[PDB]
Amino acid sequence: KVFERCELARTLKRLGMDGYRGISLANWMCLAKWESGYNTRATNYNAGDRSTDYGIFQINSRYWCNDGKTPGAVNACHLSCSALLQDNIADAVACAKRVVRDPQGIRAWVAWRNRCQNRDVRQYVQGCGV
Ligand SMILES: [Cl-]
Ligand SMILES: [Cl-]
Ligand SMILES: [Cl-]
Repeated sequence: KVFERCELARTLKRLGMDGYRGISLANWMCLAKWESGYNTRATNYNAGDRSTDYGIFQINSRYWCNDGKTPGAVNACHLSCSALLQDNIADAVACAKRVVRDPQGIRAWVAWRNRCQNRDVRQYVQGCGV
């Protein structure tokens, strides 16, 4: 599914993302916007390294989920990458929380550094009741 902005914001808040390991909801919104356009079914193959990015946060198969087809990969979220292509984003959120338990935190996603870091991101949550 493709979430509407405010629907997603409330969805993430219910799932405990607001301020998780220091990360405001608006930072998670900005991440989702630029990774996927709020689209849970998005996949992107990285021909360079044979990995794939899955779902609303575009979580990578090399480290985070298992797709069977990525050489040398591990699965720190202990999920099938399929779980990151559900309309229900609970598993994706659990996996995003796992990512940011690692030292880089949200810096793990380059798109965040590019499109969100050091920016005014207040617009993402404006009006949403969150
Ligand atoms: Cl911030
Ligand atoms: Cl699974
Ligand atoms: Cl679903």
